[PDB]
Amino acid sequence: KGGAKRHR
Amino acid sequence: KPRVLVLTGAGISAESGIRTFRAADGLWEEHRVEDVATPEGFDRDPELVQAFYNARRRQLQQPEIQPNAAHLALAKLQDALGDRFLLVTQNIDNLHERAGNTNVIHMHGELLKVRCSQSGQVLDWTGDVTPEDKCPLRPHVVWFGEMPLGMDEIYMALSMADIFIAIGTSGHVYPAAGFVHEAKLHGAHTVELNLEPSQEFAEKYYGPASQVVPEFVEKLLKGLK
Ligand SMILES: [Zn+2]
Repeated sequence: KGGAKRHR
Repeated sequence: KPRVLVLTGAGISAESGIRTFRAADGLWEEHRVEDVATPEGFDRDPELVQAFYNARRRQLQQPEIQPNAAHLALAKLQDALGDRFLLVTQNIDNLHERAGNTNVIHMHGELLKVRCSQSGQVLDWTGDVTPEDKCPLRPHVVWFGEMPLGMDEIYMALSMADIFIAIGTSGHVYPAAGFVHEAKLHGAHTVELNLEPSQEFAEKYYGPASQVVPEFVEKLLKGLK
């Protein structure tokens, strides 16, 4: 859960 | 005796000399994040990326780099709460460990560790990674587009936390930035300790980490004497 490291 | 979950971001190590890995600027040590922190940037020019982290790892172990007041207070917090405390960090430095914390969950990996491009196995590593090392080897750092570490344990602690404290984390890197919402969803009292605002927090304080963190930790520990 949470998904991949990413930037808004 | 409340269950406490602390999430730290790059900001807390800023005063220790570890330049904050900006993202709003898109530049980390004069380098494009997409060039030194994505699986693409790596495959594109591994030598450069390897060199980039070799320099980060090098600087991490220099004399002028040591845990500050914020790191230390967090070690004091763990000492006090024992098993009811969990520290999760988005940081790849080892300042929390040097300050005295143990069982720190490095969701984005660790600068002082590496893994092989084939097995993935992990092994400690403090020096430079040269073109002559194998099980190939790459930094054990979670790049953008890759999956964070320890998410299962993190999400469990978030559902269990009485108090969730986010320290110097930019409300820009997910999933970490979404943790506050999860905690709040399970009834935790949420606290934000930041240099600046931009971050659902019920309690918040702003100012240098080495000042705000120790103060909050003292208040909390005394508050439940
Ligand atoms: Zn291997």
